[PDB]
Amino acid sequence: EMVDNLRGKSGQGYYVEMTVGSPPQTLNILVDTGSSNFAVGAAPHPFLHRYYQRQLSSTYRDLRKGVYVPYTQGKWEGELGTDLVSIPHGPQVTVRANIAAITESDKFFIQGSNWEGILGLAYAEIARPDDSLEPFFDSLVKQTHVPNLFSLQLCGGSMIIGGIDHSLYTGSLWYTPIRREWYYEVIIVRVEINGQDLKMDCKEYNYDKSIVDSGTTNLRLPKKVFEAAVKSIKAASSTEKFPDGFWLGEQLVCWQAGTTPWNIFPVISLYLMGEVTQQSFRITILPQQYLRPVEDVATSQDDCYKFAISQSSTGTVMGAVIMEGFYVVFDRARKRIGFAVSACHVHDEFRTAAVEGPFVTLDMEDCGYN
Ligand SMILES: CCNc1cc(C(=O)N[C@@H](Cc2ccccc2)[C@H](O)CN[C@@H](C)C(=O)NC2CCCCC2)cc(N2CCCC2=O)c1
Repeated sequence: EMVDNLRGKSGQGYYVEMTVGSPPQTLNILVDTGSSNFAVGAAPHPFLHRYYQRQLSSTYRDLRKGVYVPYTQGKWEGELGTDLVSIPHGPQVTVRANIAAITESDKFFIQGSNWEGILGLAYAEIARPDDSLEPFFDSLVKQTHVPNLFSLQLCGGSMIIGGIDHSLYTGSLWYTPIRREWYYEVIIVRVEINGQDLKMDCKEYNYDKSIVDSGTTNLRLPKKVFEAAVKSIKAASSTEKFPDGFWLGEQLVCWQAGTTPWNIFPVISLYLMGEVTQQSFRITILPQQYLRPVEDVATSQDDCYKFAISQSSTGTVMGAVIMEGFYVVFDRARKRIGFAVSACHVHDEFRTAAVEGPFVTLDMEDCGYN
């Protein structure tokens, strides 16, 4: 009953239905493994179809403390409190959780996105104002008998809370360690573009951290890695030449409907640290993932795309574009993240997204930046 409980797209996020308060107020909440605050619109906003009304909830408790949260994209401020929370298409439980009532915001809410709030699924270490503000998932686990694990199949999609749904993936689940419990931090040991190694000291891939982040759209790479990757992707696709603006995400690329030349763009393989010394596995993604479709009836004689790999000065972010088509298990209990090919893997008649291993490195270097 938890299958297909997500709606949305990489560009504007994936969201799950929740209720807050007593009597229950229904809100759509973006699922974000890249933050740790649970927050809902709690005042009128041009892009909000609805919002949390604390005055109507008899179970609302004000903590008399304000909070401010900046993201890569957008920021908000609100008032902290607690209230009862349920998930209609998740486990049938009711938890009292911390909730930030958003009363001011800038470039956070998205026009026509259909969500009114955000569920930060990462660890307390990155919650605001500080790590004493217990995150929702921790409250869920402490107060119910729900196992300390969840999985995401982003396609719509599914969030399976408390376990793994085997009908959502094929083949093997490969696990990479959670290096530190704050973000879901992982380690990338190798990057290939069409099978060709970028030939970088592997610490560069994780400067200064690498995270798995359902709340970010793009694959975001450290500048040095980004430049190397774009150079290689340009070379692989050189049968066609695009404006610099495209590679910077400042411009769409369009082809006549149905003629997108997928085959001129390379596959990208990210090798993740395994659970055993010097072993790794790889996930391979196709251009169908990193060229993000931009829907617009005005342009619809064409199919148009944005380049969904971009630069970062705060480390690698494996965003929704990377997670799409994979079944990703956030196994908090065992401090590891699992990857498998999803029931909604994309692929065409020549190539397929994949998760495969084991691979061995002869290099003993630790790829962690710190
Ligand atoms: C889905 C919307 N698209 C979209 C969203 C973000 C973004 O900032 N998402 C946040 C959630 C969100 C979701 C929807 C709307 C706003 C924010 C995540 O929480 C980001 N996670 C890490 C990187 C972070 O900054 N965490 C903070 C650390 C400090 C304490 C609080 C958590 C970034 C891009 N970007 C920016 C450049 C390339 C890209 O894809 C596109």
